[PDB]
Amino acid sequence: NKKFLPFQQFGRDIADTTDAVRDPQTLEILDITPCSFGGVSVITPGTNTSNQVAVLYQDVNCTWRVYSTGSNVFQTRAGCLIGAEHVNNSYECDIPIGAGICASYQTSQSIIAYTMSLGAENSVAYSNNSIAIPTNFTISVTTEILPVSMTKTSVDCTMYICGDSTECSNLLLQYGSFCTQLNRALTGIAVEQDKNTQEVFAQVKQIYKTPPIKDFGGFNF
Amino acid sequence: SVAYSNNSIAIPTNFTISVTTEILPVSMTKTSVDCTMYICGDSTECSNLLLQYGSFCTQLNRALTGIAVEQDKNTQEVFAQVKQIYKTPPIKDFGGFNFSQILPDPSKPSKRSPIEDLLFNKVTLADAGFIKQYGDCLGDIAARDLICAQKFNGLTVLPPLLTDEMIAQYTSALLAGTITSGWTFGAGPALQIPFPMQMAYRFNGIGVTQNVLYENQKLIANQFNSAIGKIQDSLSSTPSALGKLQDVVNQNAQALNTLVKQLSSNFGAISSVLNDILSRLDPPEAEVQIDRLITGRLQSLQTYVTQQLIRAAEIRASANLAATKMSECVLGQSKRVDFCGKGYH
Amino acid sequence: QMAYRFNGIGVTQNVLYENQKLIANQFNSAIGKIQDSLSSTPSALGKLQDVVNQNAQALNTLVKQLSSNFGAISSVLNDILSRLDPPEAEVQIDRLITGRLQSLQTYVTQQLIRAAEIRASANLAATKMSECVLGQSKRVDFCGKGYHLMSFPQSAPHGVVFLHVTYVPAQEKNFTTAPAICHDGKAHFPREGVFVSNGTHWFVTQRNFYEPQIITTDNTFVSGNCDVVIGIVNNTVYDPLQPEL
Ligand SMILES: *[C@@H]1O[C@H](CO)[C@@H](O[C@@H]2O[C@H](CO)[C@@H](O)[C@H](O)[C@H]2NC(C)=O)[C@H](O)[C@H]1NC(C)=O
Ligand SMILES: *[C@@H]1O[C@H](CO)[C@@H](O[C@@H]2O[C@H](CO)[C@@H](O)[C@H](O)[C@H]2NC(C)=O)[C@H](O)[C@H]1NC(C)=O
Ligand SMILES: *[C@@H]1O[C@H](CO)[C@@H](O[C@@H]2O[C@H](CO)[C@@H](O)[C@H](O)[C@H]2NC(C)=O)[C@H](O)[C@H]1NC(C)=O
Ligand SMILES: *[C@@H]1O[C@H](CO)[C@@H](O[C@@H]2O[C@H](CO)[C@@H](O)[C@H](O)[C@H]2NC(C)=O)[C@H](O)[C@H]1NC(C)=O
Ligand SMILES: *[C@@H]1O[C@H](CO)[C@@H](O[C@@H]2O[C@H](CO)[C@@H](O)[C@H](O)[C@H]2NC(C)=O)[C@H](O)[C@H]1NC(C)=O
Ligand SMILES: *[C@@H]1O[C@H](CO)[C@@H](O)[C@H](O)[C@H]1NC(C)=O
Ligand SMILES: *[C@@H]1O[C@H](CO)[C@@H](O)[C@H](O)[C@H]1NC(C)=O
Ligand SMILES: *[C@@H]1O[C@H](CO)[C@@H](O)[C@H](O)[C@H]1NC(C)=O
Repeated sequence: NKKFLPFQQFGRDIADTTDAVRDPQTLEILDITPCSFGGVSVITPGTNTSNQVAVLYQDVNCTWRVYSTGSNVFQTRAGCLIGAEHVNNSYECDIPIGAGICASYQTSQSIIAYTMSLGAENSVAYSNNSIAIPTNFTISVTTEILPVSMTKTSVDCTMYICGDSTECSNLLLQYGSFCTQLNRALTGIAVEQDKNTQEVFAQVKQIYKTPPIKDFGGFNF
Repeated sequence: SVAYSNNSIAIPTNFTISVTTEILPVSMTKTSVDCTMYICGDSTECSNLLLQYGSFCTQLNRALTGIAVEQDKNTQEVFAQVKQIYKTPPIKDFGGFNFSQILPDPSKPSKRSPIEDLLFNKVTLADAGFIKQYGDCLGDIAARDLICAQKFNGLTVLPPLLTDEMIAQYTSALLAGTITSGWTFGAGPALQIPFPMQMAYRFNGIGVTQNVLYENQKLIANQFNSAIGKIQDSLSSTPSALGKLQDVVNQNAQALNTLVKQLSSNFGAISSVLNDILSRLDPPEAEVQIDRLITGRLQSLQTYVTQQLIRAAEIRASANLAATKMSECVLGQSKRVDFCGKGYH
Repeated sequence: QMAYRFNGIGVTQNVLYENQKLIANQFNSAIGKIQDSLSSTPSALGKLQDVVNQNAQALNTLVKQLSSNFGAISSVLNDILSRLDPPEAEVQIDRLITGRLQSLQTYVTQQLIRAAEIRASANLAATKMSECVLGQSKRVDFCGKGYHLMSFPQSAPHGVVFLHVTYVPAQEKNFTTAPAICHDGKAHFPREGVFVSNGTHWFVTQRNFYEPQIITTDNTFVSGNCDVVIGIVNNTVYDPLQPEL
């Protein structure tokens, strides 16, 4: 629908690519559009488990620009899923697809697709004069795992870039400060790792020793 | 100026029940990048030259995949704290306290609360969905759609794992659990208690005897209801209330559009157009110019991924703060000053 | 000490002293199950393993990126220097130098971002050490699921493991409750607990463990008359002084 001025032959977009052209024989304006379009994801279990896959076409509404069509075609809000059988049950999420849809390899085995379950349904018996009070208790022990430090690294720039080459080293002498800056950043990281470990573990400065008699009223450590 | 004296004390004779809002970003948009489409779009010569670089987009896509997984992890950590979808009772008699502006509305298909409906209307996303077909980008060339330009240059937006309906379900479960059981469902089984008795427990928590609550129950319920209504009025009136969430959306859109606009950079080559270079030059000088363009566009992608990583670190800090606030202000009563609003929580 | 922590989570210490053997057995059994759980699952130490794997992958990616030509005729310094004189060679060497310097800069930038994330994790771990190991925390879910009693640290490669010991209520029972009790034209409120009824008789118990007691004047306090409290229930409040007279 573009109307070119008579001195114009090509049209360009914001990315400076030619998206419109005037045909030189019949002086009509033609839009130019790239052929390739649309995100593609592949869904697999382990290759040690099976070689079956499911392919998600993120910009295809199957209700085609697909590689192949199988017996199982399921349309999600994350795209058109091909190769997975849709079931009506809700499970926990195994392989996340997106928009509330997950995938799994279940039982004569195939890839299934389902809506993820958020949890078990519950209803509290609320009343304006009723209370629930526990009669017992459970002593529970749970684990929490937190990273504290990572590995400290150092880099020889001349060894990495110009390994045992004098001509390369002499040409690399024109940069210098960039490698000093990289090693400054890595040295800061390396000092920070030991600081992290000290701040987590060296809180108390008295090395307390446990008593030799381990009678703690029945509690055992 | 405080009227200090060595034998004078000031003691309040009344109180106001105040409700205030705190808005925290939790997740940002998940993106994926095709290097071959962005740098060498439908050019086989450029693709064969980009094979010599190769692993840098594997590194970039590893970083972007880590960000995209972290966004769903952030949303799960904030909202899926309890794996028990509690339901509100059908009889909404809570001693005069009314939660209709925060409880789900069954007359809507989204099953959102009125306040949540106002918030979802007041944050404008950059897309009405996540499926933009090739046909409607081909048939709407004259509109010059920014999403169509991004997707033709290999930039796609991945949908979140949890939909807004599932997030509203988690929020409704947390609200129902709080209203019916106090802080007990965040520590074990949900133990029911009448809501005035629960409010008396909170009053004892902030150091006020519970007879104050029981003797001013109607006034306290009226103050709570009025403050909840004023929250709706203030959010619907102020246009810059959801500025943090809108800034997250705008920053992601601006970064993708900057990536699209940077394809016009010559980077020291004779042209920024691969087809214009390949139409005029033989493969040697074409290789020189295309290598310049490849280095420049790879630098643009690396800059985008680095800034996305820094923004994702900031968003992860905000999501950790939101998860901590959910645990310590929704699932319990907090003694920490100003952690859960101004005043005694 | 564990009775002090029970007092911290709002349970009277006689509950602990009367169930000490059961509490010690439950604690020993849970600590014993921790070892079995960690040995049974293989993805327990996934965070520490991902830290190690990410650092190894970054170094190996740096090693593999030396095969990139970066627009030069070869990625091999010796192959360039064997075929070309120094002026023609210097262009290719400069291309390789720019590309490899970019690779090192990318590695250092990603290491800085990862170090910021690890620093946030270590600050959280130090806070958890101070607030869960060196004290008893009132913050919900900061030191495990349930009402926090105490925590124990354990050293791990590139990290720390906390064993949070919590109190989880169990075996709840329905009761009829009331906000206040009217005895002599006065409203009576519980000092520390909650009024409950088993169907016929009214008691007062602590809120986190069922221990019913006779509603006395020592158990309650008086505020006002019986006309303002919604849901006040008629029952007798036993004064212990008057039987002694
Ligand atoms: C895929 O295409 C179908 C068919 O056009 C879309 O379904 C329509 O959706 C609109 C909007 O909700 C409804 O008004 C129509 O009644 C629907 N038609 C049918 C036949 O179902 C569907 O929404 C598209 N999917 C996506 C993700 O956009
Ligand atoms: C409170 O719970 C504990 C453990 O959950 C109960 O102790 C168990 O009691 C049964 C029946 O007497 C025994 O077979 C188990 O061996 C006991 N387990 C332990 C670890 O001691 C206890 O009976 C419960 N008490 C009440 C009043 O319900
Ligand atoms: C404590 O404050 C409340 C609210 O500010 C007061 O309630 C108001 O009282 C006036 C005068 O009787 C009424 O006109 C208003 O309608 C009341 N507001 C509400 C929300 O009920 C209350 O009187 C104050 N009490 C004391 C002892 O000062
Ligand atoms: C509620 O509790 C009261 C007091 O514990 C119970 O009354 C006692 O019941 C036992 C067994 O029937 C008798 O031996 C006592 O003499 C009763 N004491 C009094 C003061 O009456 C009562 O049975 C309980 N009711 C229910 C339904 O459990
Ligand atoms: C609680 O006890 C009081 C006192 O016995 C009851 O008040 C009596 O109510 C009746 C009926 O209205 C009157 O005829 C009496 O004169 C009242 N007596 C006094 C001293 O006020 C009250 O009704 C009882 N409440 C319940 C719920 O049983
Ligand atoms: C070019 O020639 C064709 C016939 O081959 C004719 O139809 C067309 O109009 C011509 N275009 C001009 C003269 O611009
Ligand atoms: C309390 O009563 C309700 C019914 O009103 C019931 O659903 C619930 O299981 C009861 N709680 C118990 C027995 O702990
Ligand atoms: C509880 O609800 C019942 C049923 O409507 C009512 O008769 C009673 O007065 C209510 N009690 C309180 C304290 O609200």
